[PDB]
Amino acid sequence: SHMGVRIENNLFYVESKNLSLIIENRNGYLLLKHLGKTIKNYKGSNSVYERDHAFSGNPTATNRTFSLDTQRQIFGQHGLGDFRKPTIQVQHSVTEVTDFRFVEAKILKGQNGPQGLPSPHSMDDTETLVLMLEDSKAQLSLTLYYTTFNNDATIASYSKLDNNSNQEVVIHKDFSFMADFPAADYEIVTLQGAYAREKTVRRQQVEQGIFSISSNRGASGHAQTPALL
Amino acid sequence: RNITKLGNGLTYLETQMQSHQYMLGLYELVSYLTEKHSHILFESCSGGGGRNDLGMMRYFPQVWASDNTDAIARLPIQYGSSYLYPTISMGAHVSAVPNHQMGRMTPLETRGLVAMMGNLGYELDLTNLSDEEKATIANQVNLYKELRPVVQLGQQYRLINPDTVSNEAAVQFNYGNQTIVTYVRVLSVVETMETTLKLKDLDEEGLYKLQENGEVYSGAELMYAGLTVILSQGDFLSRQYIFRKL
Amino acid sequence: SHMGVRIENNLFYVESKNLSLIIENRNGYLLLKHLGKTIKNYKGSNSVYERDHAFSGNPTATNRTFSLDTQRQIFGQHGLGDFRKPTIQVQHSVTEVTDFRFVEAKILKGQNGPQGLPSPHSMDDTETLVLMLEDSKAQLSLTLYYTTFNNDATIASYSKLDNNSNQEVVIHKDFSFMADFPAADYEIVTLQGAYAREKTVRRQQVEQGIFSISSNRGASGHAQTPALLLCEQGVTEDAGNVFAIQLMYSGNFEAFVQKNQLNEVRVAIGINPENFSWKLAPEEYFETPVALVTHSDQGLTGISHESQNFVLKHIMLSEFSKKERPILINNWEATYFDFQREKLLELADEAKKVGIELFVLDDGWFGNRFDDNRALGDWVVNEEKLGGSLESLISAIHERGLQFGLWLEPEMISVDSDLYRQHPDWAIQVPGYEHTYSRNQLVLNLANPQVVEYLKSVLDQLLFYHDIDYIKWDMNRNITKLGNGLTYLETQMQSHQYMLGLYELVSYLTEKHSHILFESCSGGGGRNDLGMMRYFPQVWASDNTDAIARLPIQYGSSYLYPTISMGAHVSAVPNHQMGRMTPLETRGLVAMMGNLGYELDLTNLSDEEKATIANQVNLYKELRPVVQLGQQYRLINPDTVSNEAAVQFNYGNQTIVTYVRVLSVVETMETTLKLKDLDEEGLYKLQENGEVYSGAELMYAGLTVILSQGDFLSRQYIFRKL
Amino acid sequence: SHMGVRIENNLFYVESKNLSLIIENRNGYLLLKHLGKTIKNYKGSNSVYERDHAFSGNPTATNRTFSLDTQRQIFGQHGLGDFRKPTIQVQHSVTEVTDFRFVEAKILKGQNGPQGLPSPHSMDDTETLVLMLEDSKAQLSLTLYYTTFNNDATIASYSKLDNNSNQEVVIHKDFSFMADFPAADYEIVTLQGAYAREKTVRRQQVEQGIFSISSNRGASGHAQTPALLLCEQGVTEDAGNVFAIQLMYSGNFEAFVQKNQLNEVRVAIGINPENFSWKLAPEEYFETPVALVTHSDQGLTGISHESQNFVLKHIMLSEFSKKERPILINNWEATYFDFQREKLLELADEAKKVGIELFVLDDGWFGNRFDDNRALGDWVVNEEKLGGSLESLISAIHERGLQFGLWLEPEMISVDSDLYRQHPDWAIQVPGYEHTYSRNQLVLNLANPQVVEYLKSVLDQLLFYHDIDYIKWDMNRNITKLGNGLTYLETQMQSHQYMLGLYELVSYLTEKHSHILFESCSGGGGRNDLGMMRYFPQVWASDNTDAIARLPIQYGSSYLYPTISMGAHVSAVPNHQMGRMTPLETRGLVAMMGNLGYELDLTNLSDEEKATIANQVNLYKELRPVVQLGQQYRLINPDTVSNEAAVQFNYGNQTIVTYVRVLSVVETMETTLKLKDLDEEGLYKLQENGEVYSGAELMYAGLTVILSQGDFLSRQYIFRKL
Repeated sequence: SHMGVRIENNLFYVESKNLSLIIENRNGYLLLKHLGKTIKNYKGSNSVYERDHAFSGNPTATNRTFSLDTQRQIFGQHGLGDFRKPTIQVQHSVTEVTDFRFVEAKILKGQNGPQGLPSPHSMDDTETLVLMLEDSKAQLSLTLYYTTFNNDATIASYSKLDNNSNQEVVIHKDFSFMADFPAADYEIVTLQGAYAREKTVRRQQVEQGIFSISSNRGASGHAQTPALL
Repeated sequence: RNITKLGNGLTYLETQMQSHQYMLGLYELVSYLTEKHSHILFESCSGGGGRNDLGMMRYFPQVWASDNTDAIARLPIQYGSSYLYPTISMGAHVSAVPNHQMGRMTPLETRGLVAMMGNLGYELDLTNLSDEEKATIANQVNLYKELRPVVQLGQQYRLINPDTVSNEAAVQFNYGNQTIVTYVRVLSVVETMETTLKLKDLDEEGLYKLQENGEVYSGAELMYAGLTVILSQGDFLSRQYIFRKL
Repeated sequence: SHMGVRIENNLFYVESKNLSLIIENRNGYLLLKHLGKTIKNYKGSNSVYERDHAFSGNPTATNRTFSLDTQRQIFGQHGLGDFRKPTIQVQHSVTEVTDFRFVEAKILKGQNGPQGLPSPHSMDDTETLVLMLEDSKAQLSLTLYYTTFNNDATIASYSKLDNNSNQEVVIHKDFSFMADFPAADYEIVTLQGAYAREKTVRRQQVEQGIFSISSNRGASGHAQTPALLLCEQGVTEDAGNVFAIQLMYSGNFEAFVQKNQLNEVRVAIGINPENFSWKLAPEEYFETPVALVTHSDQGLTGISHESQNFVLKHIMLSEFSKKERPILINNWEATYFDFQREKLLELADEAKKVGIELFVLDDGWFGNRFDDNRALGDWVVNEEKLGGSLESLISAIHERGLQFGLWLEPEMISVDSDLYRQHPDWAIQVPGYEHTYSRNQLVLNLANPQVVEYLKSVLDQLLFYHDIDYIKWDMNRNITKLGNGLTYLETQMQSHQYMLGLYELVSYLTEKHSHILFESCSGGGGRNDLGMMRYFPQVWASDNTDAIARLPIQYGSSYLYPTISMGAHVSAVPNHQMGRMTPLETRGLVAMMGNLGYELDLTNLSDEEKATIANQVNLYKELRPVVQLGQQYRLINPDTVSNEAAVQFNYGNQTIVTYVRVLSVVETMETTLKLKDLDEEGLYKLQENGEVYSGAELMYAGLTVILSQGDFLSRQYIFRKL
Repeated sequence: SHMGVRIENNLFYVESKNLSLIIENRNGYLLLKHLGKTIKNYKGSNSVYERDHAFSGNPTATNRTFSLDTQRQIFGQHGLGDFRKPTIQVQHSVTEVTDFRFVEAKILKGQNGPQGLPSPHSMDDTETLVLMLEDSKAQLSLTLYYTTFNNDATIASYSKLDNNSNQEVVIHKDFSFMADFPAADYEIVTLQGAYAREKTVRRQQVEQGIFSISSNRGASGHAQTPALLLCEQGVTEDAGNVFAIQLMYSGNFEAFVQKNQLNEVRVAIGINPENFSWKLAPEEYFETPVALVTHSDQGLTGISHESQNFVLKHIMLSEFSKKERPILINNWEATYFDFQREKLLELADEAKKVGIELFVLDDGWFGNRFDDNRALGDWVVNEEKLGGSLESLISAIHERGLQFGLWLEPEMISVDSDLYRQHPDWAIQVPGYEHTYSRNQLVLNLANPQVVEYLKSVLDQLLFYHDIDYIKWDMNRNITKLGNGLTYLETQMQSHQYMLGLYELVSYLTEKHSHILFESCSGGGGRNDLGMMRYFPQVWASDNTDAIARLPIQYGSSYLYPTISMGAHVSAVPNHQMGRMTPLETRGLVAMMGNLGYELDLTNLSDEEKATIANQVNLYKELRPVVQLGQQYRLINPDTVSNEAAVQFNYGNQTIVTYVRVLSVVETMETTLKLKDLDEEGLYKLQENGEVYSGAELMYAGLTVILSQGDFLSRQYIFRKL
């Protein structure tokens, strides 16, 4: 099977036509190893080199070289030492610290998507990687889905958050996709503009700090398109 | 319009959910209706392109790309509107002059050619047109009936981008044995050598017959040497090259 | 009154030296009419033209041309039709829609600021515009303050939010300053970087969308400074308009620039929304940190001067802002944790021989601190290690002619400490989660009033019972695992309450001991902001003490802050961070562009190197007034691409210029280096060659800069005006 | 004496207002020590450091550190070790190696310049440095002249080469000015473009290698102007150092910038080496055209002002340089060749009704000139076509209240002409080659003294026998087929001798008839240079009379030259060059940023359009002093990318601003347009709304610029200072 989903030891391969996402399970932490052109029998030539980075904190007292501040990931939390913008953030009890750990992976075939939201069709020749994460103390489940397409260089993603606790919890952030890319020179292309000037193509250099486009208008809007290249 | 004054929840938390719940409500409504009436073509709109995204395009196979129907103002808009989305989605209409948004006169030929890089319609009072202009519209409609498969079903190649600084736009479509190229120039120029416009993704050995002059060019010539693009003096002029692969 | 506050019909004029903010009251809505150079009898040549803009909504049904989406404002709300990023957002009842309307203005004279947060001093010649806004339905008051300065092109701002309702309300966003600027081409300059690369100067074009810098680390951080300069296109060192917005705050901040659908530009700075919510019970209020807006039309040098001057006169403590700082030795890189009494006194001996003035005892003197894995929180003198009482060590040092200095890290607690053993709940933590460690230590919850009380007591004891002349106040990790509140809301307040606790602690201690020089630190420049510089007249600018790596760091570290603040130390080679050999001459000259100290084992130096150090110390004693008290002019900037750095200082009859070249070059014509801000007719005598040059020659022709072959060479030109 | 020439030991000081050239004599070699702002008691802070540079050779065997490859100079030779482009090169005997050594300096006061070439006037308060150089072996003298101006930051230069030997020698290169500038980052600005696109402003980085602009067309040309601005990196309209080098010459020129192996930069301007050689028999001499070096430290506006001022005071004829120019009508675009007496007088009638002051009869009145295929050379009045004598037409026009103007093209000859029939050898041609035609006409050989004598005679006759108030002097092709010499060398001299012939002719005629306004022309701006502007106080800036196409053209055409020079005419729509409709308002406002005339058939206008023209003429009569006599400030530049143009003029109590927008925009915030160089405290009353704005408001806040929907809209703001 040139395309679909594969689980090989601690590596998950999500393989669309000419596009792979390779994820490593590292003791419950999910690392983005590669996103790009197809690689089989991936060894880790481009692994993050684990160094002590100043002010990049650690899950254990005695290992200073492992930090979620410096590992490349597929979802982002706040309060565990990673200080990059988070993509999942849930209030429960007196905190909005979660610590979702990978517990189990499954593979689906065919039609799959969130209920009540628009999602891909013609999914007969797709497979979906199901990555099941839990925060045992908060009694929450986060499930990540990645879907291959056999006829396009696209992968689709979404998540499900389950409350398995005895109390109300509140989601504050829940993005649909995140990727950490290696330090290199990049440009971004977006479609912005205005009423009577829609989808103006903008290109710029990536700079230190944060660039964003967003809508708070309750529709995507004339001035920004949900896209980033 | 956009959403203001969020406060319909029984609690603050319910208000904070209101905006996403609005969306779920829309999607329930439109998935229900497009499903129960799948034979109807639904075109999405929001003061033109106010909500032109892949959420809506799951249900609405076409969108009104912009209320700006100016042939020239449309160039950067169509550039963007088809950047990630297929041309078939991209509503584009020939409208009256002076244009209502821009205050500008444009050749009916150019309004025609620009709208035909999209999903063609008309938005003007046909009853107030001269006999000539009516005849022009009928010819445009005859042309597009021919061009429609190439434009709506074919592969789009941007050749010159109408960006902030460019004085030009050119887009090519390939579809089996058919290749079309539209060229628009915004401002008139003088003592400036003609543009050379090279086509993309042809067979080098292919023989391409240009309709206007009957000449047969190999794909290699069209791709590697290109077309000397010729125009009279004037603003907002356009032309189209149509090729049949023999 | 050329300067101060004026209220003329529906216009408010906030008038500092060469900088005005002109606000119009429009039926309860406040419009930003002008921010920039002084205008009297303002008419409105630059008013927003009121048009119907598609999808820009309206307060009334029948007027489509008035929209808070299109008006330029001084504060931003969401839900009233303005869709630009908001700067005030308050949850009350079932909504976080407010609608604050102007009701009344007042003018204050003199001293004024938020309680419990750092704010300007020397305010006798200031006035403050008080703009009182109310949301009558929510029963909330928002009061905006703008303060003039008669001697600087700066305006200061902050706000107070009062809850006058019968229910709890929650603040979600409350920035300290916002301005809507007209559509034009702009660039922004910020100071970013990293640990061992602090305050890297970044310049970029303003683009449609939103750009921001922010900290969510519970300190301002190494990687971003609370500053944002909105510049006219093509600004240079010498020319162009610059507006610097800055925040006197050391916690989580955000600065942003938004270019909206119409090409308009919003800038704001304040407490980061991330990690922040603020509960107000009835009658309670909230005041934001002070923001500053500073203006120059003399380019990037002009904004440097404006910002430095303001800091020197109105932020940095009066007791130190014009006081020459002692040349110190610090044992840290010199011995790490491995020292005892004999070694210290031996170092002190050598320090005295070379004319060093102050001796700083760094990490490792307290509790069980033999490494960096324990003992934080136990501020109990290790008499075994110091070979007796700290009292007797200090006297030993005083007697050898040196002032005495000491390193602390009050905000931190090791798991392996008596403190953590007595009070594990004092650490910032979440119930039922393991700690996140950083340098194998935890952060004390300074939101806990018992933690603040304990630190006051322990440190007051330390400072009262010992003849300490100098404190280095360090802080070596960022805040993780927020969950010490009794409710979620209390946790969300924890980060700002931590800051209030710090400020209460350090304002108390610096006040009760004003004779001691306090130097701030956070793994070097991890918290180098105007919050800290209200209390600590000096900062350890970077742990990177490489002479070459220092160039871009000092460029940034003195960009908006005075040179006097900027700790810089000659260290050993090969350099411990960079792995590099540099000339002792260059380490000398680079550190002397800052506040000079030494951080190397003087006892292990050759007789030559000792002699070199003594000469360097003799040179700096001469240079100190010019460098620390004089005017700084950047001549060549050590940026990403440059192979060079040059900085000039003028001070009365004295002019100095330091030149550094990073990589050796060959078959390359010598640089020509022109000086700035001299008298054309002035006669300047160059020390090295005795030659006398007019200022015009030095400014308009410049110096052919000559160097041998080699990396990292430097030279200094010293001039006396005759 | 703050200004003039000084000789102090081995230093020569050439001191204009705010601009000095300091030259050192070093054992016969002349070194450029400084060019820039005034320095007295120069010591040499910026001297070249003398090093052994590989492959940089030496005049003596034993000193490797002195090389003319590495010294900064004011003239350049080849073969002595300097490998940068040379500016003097003379063949004598078997070599073109010279070695000119300084022997002696003199100082002149007052009037001074090359014979038979255009040069500065009003020279009472000038001094000239005379640097006498000799090559003793070749028996040649080279004399360099540098002239100060007491009222402008400009220096003028030229040279004289004397042959003192017993043999013929040949000049191959002889530029008018050269300067070696120190290695630094530079940009250059030039005026290039094309026919119907004249003087396009180009800016680029200086790069290693050689950049040049040049003409080999026998006129300066549409596509390049004899100008080159060497600018400091990042120069703006308002700030930065600029050096403009310019040439008072209308023939073949070259300007170059060379960045050599060491990063050094040479600039030069002069007669193009291409199409040039100059034979000197014993005792004969050659003098080069005048070059100008002009300096500002106030950016691109500052260099504009410096250049315009100098042109107005020292180049443009005194009789006209401050004289308001008549508003004219020209029949060219209006009727082409197809006119007769009735039509002319009818046009004249209409021109008078709308208040036009001067009537210009264009091409087609002479010999057999019914089209552009014949008759050039036959300057004989076609009385049939003019319905009688030219005398009677002129009186007809004088009587209707209008001045009278006439088009000529003296330098040209048609194959089909009585002239070509009597004298085919007077055309520039090569024996045994067919003509190269251009607009089906040939160029008269003005190197032939019989051609010059004939043109003097024919034109003196024309001007003495007719009451002509204005001449348009056209020139509609470039020079091809050089071969009229009796030897190759005489052919190589033909192009410069043509120019000397032109200058003899036009200086003679403008002098013998100084009351007539002469406007120069060459298919519009084909020869718009400072050579021509010595004799012709006005020029037809471009045949492109499109209001929008004109914007970049007027930007360029007034960049270094005063607005008063810049002919601009309201023409018909659709425009004949561009094929475009433009508002008559915009054609009006654009032409009024220049020297206003009309070029359309007034008899075919509606009553409305006639009324509009009369209002425009009334407006300009008011605006004329401000535009023609006042100070110009560019506010928004019509460059390649801009959608806008704005220019301001100040003149005593009057300030005007014109704004044009090219393409209509939507959902775009209005431009904010700030004025320059007002009194902050000044009160400025805007005519349209009656409102009074302080200068500070207009400069620091600016105008919200409002427009309807549509292309090519314009507006004007008029202010009176109270």
